Amino acid sequence: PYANQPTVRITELTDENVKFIIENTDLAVANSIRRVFIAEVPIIAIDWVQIDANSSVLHDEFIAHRLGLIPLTSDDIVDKLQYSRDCTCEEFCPECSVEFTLDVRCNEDQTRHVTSRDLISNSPRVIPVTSRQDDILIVKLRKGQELRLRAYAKKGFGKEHAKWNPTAGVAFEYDPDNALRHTVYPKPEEWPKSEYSELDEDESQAPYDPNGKPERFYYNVESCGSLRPETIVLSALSGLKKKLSDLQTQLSHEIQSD
Amino acid sequence: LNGLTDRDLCELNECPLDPGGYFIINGSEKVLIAQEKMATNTVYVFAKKDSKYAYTGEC
Amino acid sequence: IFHINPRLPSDLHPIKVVEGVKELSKKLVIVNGDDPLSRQAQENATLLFNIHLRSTLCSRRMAEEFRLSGEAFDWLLGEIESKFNQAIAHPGEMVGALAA
Amino acid sequence: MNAPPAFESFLLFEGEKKITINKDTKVPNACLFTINKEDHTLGNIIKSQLLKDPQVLFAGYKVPHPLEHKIIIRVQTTPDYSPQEAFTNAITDLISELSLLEERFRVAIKDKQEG
Amino acid sequence: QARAGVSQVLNRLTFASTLSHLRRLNSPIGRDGKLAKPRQLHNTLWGMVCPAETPEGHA
Amino acid sequence: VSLMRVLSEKDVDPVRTTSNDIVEIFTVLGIEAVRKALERELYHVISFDGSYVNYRHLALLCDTMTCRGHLMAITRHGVNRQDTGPLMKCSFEETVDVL
Amino acid sequence: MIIPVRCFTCGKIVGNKWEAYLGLLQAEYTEGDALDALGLKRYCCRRMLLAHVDLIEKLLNYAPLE
Amino acid sequence: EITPDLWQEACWIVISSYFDEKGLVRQQ
Amino acid sequence: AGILFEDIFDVKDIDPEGKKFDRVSRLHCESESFKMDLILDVNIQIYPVDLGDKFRLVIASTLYEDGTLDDGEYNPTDDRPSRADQFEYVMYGKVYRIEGDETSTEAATRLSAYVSYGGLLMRLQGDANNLHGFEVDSRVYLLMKKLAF
Amino acid sequence: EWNIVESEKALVAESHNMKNQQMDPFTRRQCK
Amino acid sequence: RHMCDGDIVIFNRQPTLHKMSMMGHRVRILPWSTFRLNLSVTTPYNADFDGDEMNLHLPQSLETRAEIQELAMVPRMIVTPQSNRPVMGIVQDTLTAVRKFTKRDVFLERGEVMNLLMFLSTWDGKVPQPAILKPRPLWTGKQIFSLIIPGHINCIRTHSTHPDDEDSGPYKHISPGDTKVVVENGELIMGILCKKSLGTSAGSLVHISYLEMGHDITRLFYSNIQTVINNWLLIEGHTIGIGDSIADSKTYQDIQNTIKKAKQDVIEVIEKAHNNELEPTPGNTLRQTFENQVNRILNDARDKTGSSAQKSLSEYNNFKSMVVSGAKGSKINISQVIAVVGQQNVEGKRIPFGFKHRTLPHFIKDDYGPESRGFVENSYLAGLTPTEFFFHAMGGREGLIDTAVKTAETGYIQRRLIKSMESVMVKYDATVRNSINQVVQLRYGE
Amino acid sequence: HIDQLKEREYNNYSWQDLVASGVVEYIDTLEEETVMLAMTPDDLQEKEVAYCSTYTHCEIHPSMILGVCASIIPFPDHNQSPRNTYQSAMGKQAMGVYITNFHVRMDTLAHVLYYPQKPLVTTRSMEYLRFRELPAGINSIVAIASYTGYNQEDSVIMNRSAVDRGFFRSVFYRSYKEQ
Amino acid sequence: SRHGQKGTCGIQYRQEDMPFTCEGITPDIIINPHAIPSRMTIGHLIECLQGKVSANKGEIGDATPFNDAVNVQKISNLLSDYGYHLRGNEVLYNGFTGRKITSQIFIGPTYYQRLKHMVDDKIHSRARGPIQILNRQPMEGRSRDGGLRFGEMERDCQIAHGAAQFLRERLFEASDPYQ
Amino acid sequence: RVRGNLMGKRVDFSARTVITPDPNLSIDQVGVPRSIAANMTFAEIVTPF
Ligand SMILES: [Mg+2]
Ligand SMILES: [Zn+2]
Ligand SMILES: [Zn+2]
Repeated sequence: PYANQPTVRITELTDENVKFIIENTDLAVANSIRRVFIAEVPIIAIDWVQIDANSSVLHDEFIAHRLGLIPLTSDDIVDKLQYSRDCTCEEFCPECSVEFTLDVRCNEDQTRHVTSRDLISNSPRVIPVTSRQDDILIVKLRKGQELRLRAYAKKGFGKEHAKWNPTAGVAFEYDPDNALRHTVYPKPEEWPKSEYSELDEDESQAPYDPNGKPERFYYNVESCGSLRPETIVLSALSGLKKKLSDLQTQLSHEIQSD
Repeated sequence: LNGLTDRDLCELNECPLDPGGYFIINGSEKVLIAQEKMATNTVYVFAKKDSKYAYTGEC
Repeated sequence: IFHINPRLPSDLHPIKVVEGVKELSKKLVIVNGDDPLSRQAQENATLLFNIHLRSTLCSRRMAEEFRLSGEAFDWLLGEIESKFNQAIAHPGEMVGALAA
Repeated sequence: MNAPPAFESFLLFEGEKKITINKDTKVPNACLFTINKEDHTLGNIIKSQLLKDPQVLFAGYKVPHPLEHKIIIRVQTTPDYSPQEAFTNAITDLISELSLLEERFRVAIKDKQEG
Repeated sequence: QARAGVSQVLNRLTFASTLSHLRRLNSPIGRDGKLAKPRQLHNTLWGMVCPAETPEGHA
Repeated sequence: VSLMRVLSEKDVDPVRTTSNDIVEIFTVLGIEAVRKALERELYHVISFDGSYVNYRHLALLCDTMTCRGHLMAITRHGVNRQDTGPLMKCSFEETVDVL
Repeated sequence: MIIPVRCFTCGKIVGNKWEAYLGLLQAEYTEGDALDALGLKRYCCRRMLLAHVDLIEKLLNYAPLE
Repeated sequence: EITPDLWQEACWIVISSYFDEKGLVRQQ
Repeated sequence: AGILFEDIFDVKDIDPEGKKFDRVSRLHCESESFKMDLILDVNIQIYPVDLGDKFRLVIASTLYEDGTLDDGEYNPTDDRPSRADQFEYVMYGKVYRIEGDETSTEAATRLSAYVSYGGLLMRLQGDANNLHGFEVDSRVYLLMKKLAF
Repeated sequence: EWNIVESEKALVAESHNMKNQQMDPFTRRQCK
Repeated sequence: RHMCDGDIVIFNRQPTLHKMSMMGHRVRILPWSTFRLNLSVTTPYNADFDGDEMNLHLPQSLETRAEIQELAMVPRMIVTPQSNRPVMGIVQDTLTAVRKFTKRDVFLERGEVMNLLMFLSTWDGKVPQPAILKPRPLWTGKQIFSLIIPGHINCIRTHSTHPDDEDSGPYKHISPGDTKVVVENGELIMGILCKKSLGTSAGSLVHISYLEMGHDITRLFYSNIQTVINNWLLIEGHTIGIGDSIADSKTYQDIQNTIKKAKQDVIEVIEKAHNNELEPTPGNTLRQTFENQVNRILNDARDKTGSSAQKSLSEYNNFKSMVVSGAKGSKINISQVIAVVGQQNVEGKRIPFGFKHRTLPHFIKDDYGPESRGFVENSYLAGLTPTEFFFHAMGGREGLIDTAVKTAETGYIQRRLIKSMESVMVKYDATVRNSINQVVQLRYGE
Repeated sequence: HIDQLKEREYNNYSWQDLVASGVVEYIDTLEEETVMLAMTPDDLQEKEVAYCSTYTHCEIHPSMILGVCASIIPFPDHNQSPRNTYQSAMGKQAMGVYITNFHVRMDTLAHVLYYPQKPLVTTRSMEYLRFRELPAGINSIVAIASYTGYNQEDSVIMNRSAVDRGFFRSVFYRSYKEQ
Repeated sequence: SRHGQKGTCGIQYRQEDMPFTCEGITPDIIINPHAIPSRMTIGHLIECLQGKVSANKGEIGDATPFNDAVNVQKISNLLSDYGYHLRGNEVLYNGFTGRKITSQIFIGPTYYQRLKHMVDDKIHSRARGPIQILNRQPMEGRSRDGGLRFGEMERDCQIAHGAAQFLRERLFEASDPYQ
Repeated sequence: RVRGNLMGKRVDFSARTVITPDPNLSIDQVGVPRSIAANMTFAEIVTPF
């Protein structure tokens, strides 16, 4: 009447993505961990743009839209800052936000390429992905135009908007050989073999298994550049644990109140 | 804009991609729909039945 | 509902069926009135339905294919009369618009 | 014009309870747990964890309407085991399993770097 | 007493719409006629009029 | 459409030889026969596509079109002739004329 | 009109790759090799460099002053 | 010399020449 | 007791009009002592069966030895003895038609029990002597076990 | 230019590999 | 006060052809701005959810609100008097999903069943006994669907793919193909559900439910059916693609052989007509009988190709599943997609000679061959010849013109029909009269 | 002629040269009835059963029968004619960059799309219709299925995250006049 | 789309709720499968398949109507050389529970359009708005803040309903009361 | 007059909006938006209950 002891094994650890395997766990836990990877991951991003003079050809809102999608590294800052909604002050305080500034004006004859490098941040560690590969092109200016503005960044998660979606794409896959028959191939010979498939090239799919549970769930969390993949996994698990704890506390209070 | 290079068109707040061929009346793009009709100077022999004539040589 | 189990000998005398069908043919009325024209019109209108009721409810078929019991047959008569009463055309219904 | 904001999916509104218990009348020892401002993330894991417990006769959630943020979880256990303690045990041991998974993943990462 | 719709406002909603409008025809037959011979795609309209592009309303 | 001169011919069943016309039968058989023929024609043309329409509606139409003895037309020349009322005739058509 | 910042389907940053894609197509590389030389494995992100139209140039042709 | 087989590419060069010389709205 | 029937069968033919579905097949089995037909439909996927195999089919009205006539509901948490402990394939259905060769004068000699286990059919056709325990609208089980012989 | 030369080399390759063409999803009219 | 949840309104679509076009609905506010309504209610309104428009009126008196609630409501107004059959039926993906859900080879675990029961507004709260206890508790789709059916309903229906030569022979009450729907005490026993049992047809399961049980019971039945079948479709899934349109590479050979045989036959008929051997069929001239023979030959060839294509499909095919379910499609659609499109007739005849004694300049004069008069030999999967493409465009234009003139004429016909029998009603004297109190029928409908 | 035409643009070679050389010819609707038109040059002339063997002309390309809105339709012959017509009439309502100098125009009811991608499959006819330079749509990863049920009777289910990233996000203008 | 498959967005789900392939590729649009057979639009499927093979290869494909070298078999063979099913079907996962879908969904790139028929420009309501001058009845048109017309057909349908009280209210109380 | 303002009129408390599927609603329900609901009114009589 208790849970299980899952095991973890990393197959490839890089600075762009991680391929780990979780064994001895239920499918629901795996799928929830995936959906938390995509939606419920704290991360800093641009959410408040004050435009003072925009003489470019694009719309006034286009600049803000593009600035909202520029990733910001938050390896050790997202855990420190607090949600702006729960702040106990007025104006975007640096304790709960990060300020940005952009002032570019094409003076020379050639056209300018306003990139993310022009975003001069007040904080040293909260900068766009340019540390260590070209930079995210914001807009193109021509002689006579200008773009002056300043924006503030805050913490959010993908459930609110896609700007806070650190993972590019999670490759979730379990049971490479169709052993549990969760999908029925009309013509198994016509399908290619999964990357993680242990069967030989002769047989098309593994035989049926009545008493068999889904295990050995594969992951390919791919970081966009803001948060490290293992950092994404740790943050997501910590957030799920916090949500579970809050739910338990609320349930306990409701029971005692009755 | 008769045979004018794209440079001037861009400088005159216009594009080289605009097909043209449309009048501008009171700041509104007006186009003349090509009407079709029956070809002139040609003899037509119809057979209208809802009348007193068996055949009719319209021209 | 009554669990007839059409294998065992049922307890339903034919006279019960006959008298029940006759009483039901009396209960279902369309042209109210004892007047001979009224009775003639009532017989003419509710003619096909009575013929079908007699054809389905017999002394032989009820004892060979249906095997209903007395309680089952009484419930059947009640259900038939209630459904026919509900099936009557409600006065004040715009049948011209419905037909159009 | 009337598209709802983005914060109404997770943030509680003033007066709205995070969890409400409601006993069912059709069968004994059956309560419906109604959760507010949540999705399948917080209901599917609890459903499966309840399914693991043999004393839980019934376990399953639903979403009354996808646009509306609410889930109802119905739990029915044996008469000698209330569903409140079943829910509490499921949450507690799921938390323990998640913490252990965290610790194992972390040690695996720290060993993978130069090792 | 004269015709109607000969000069229309050119629909500048997309380049394809502008292209279609500038090369559009219109028959002088009365709107919503009981007959069905002129509306039917005739065999002679091969390579001259698009057999697919046409409205779907009364016209 | 002759009917009349056809039924008199020998070796012709004078009981089942219909005419498929509404106005013709009214000058040969009678108004009730016209009602029956119109009912049959309506049922034939409505059930040709496999659809089904309850007979009560067909009968109600047939009776309304054969209520005044003559075949009243559903157009403005048969319904406005009935002594219904000036306010009802103007609604359908011929407003100023009937008023 | 301009390169998006992220792929609609996936979300990978593709905004910082249009200029590099043009350069790689410029030198000798063709599209089928340039796309995987840049690091685009999924086919969903490959439309961003193939299907995108660069209309910002025509817009910049209408310089406001000078 | 005649162009057997290899005609799909040469089929559209004449089209390109025609659309370059005469515009789409050339009739108006 | 509640044993409505008990007899050894053996399979002689499997989907003789060709397999229609992918997890169910017809089992045109025959008896060994009572000489009765059988058109059982088993889940070939989870319980594969090949020709020539023998099994001990026992139609029972209840799974308890004492025969307490369970109401009918899934209650996994039950420590009471169950007859299914010595069977590899148990099903639950409701007989719906008992056809026989009755006539107007003399009683039937051969009946045919038609039972539907929620979709899987079976016709236990044979004499009218051992089918006395079958009545229309009644719950029954299957309780088969393949014989190793 | 590269697309043009690609088209030409595709055409010449298609002309070269004229061994057999047995394909199911294709047909063409043949009157008389 | 503003409109709140629970109020009664009258949702209506702009063309009100018949009585099943203005029914009351209960209010339920939702964040986004789009009118919403159950898909079953879409068939009466004839809406298509493709940018349609539906009005929404609101009464301003408790009298009128109660009157609308008691007379014009969705659950009350399920059966129409025009054809005494249900109007609201399962005619969408739910129909195909429930058809596949009620097959014999459907097995569910405790988790899946136990999740599906949550979407039940009439569950008694007791888990049914599984159809297969050992070696693992497995339910069956029919057993789960039995709990969906309310009350004790008894009805018999036949499935779409029911062989006629099955009732006469043995296996009448035990169908190998899982047909012959039999329901007893509101529990599904045999058969696979389709439009014949759940759709809008006389004697359907929903019709029997409405006749026996109350209107609210039928409403709950519909809601439970949709809420269970749609949710299970997540686990099942339905789709369509190229893989469902490809043949087995032998059916192509059979189709090509049949087409060549038909071409040879029509050429022989043309040769006989040229040399004056084809005698005129009774009642028709020489050209008329020649055309009739050619059309019959082409139709026989098309039917043979379609039958060959159908018999060569697999149970996993999606076109076949969706056709046998009857949700959307037909056998002729599959025939046109795979085997062959067919003849592109116009004005009830073949393609005429628009030019001087030839359809198009490509074909030569006096070319009465099939491909030269509209017979499309290819299929939508293998492309079309430009000539047959043009002829198919001609046919589509003919259809569009017919649709337009119908949409112009049927409105006037309906207007004249409604305006001639507007005051006819059934008085309390149990007789049908009109505004002038003239008796039309002593009893309604005789 | 093909070699001389392929080197056009660079020197001076154009369609007038082909017309003057005597290779092409303008046949009107009235004269098209007295010529043996041929569809393709190679297929319909090699040597087979003697059909006419007297072709006088030959069409350039069969697909050229299509008009403006129909040409952008990929694989039109693989679809039924009414749906081709619906797409063609509905193409004129597709939004996007309707003209490059849209910021200078002051027309009423002007729509512009942020990221008008180009079709991943382009017909050889739209190369001249100028569609690729001014497209009116975005290539989306479409999965034909019935996921939930909100897409059953001619409806779709879009990705909220995609729309957040700028999926089919457009703008709406409305000009005014007053003096 | 470019084939006549119109429709309106029913609901929008986040990325976490959308299904996904063996890798992180969530569909952007999900149309009804039932719309294909009745409408007979195999060209849409062919476009999706060719878009997939083009995306995998990395160059725009050809969709000329009449080409004699573009069938389904050759495209399928090309697609099979990239680790994808030759017919384009792929295995998805339930976005909610994470279980594989039994039916292999057909997912692939496809070119979609957007029309100007927004809901914000069509949504309208009224509560005793402005009244005309000639006949004291509500105005007409969304811009003028007018009411919908209760056409004669609606009157006929209500009379078939026998709801005379509702008809009276609708024609007098909420149209033009006057003494 | 007769067909324009007597047998068919223009009515207040009306609305006209696009439609979408929603199987989660019963056959007798309707998914109205918030703007139309707030714009609309229903005259209710005051009563101490
Ligand atoms: Mg529609
Ligand atoms: Zn602060
Ligand atoms: Zn992508």
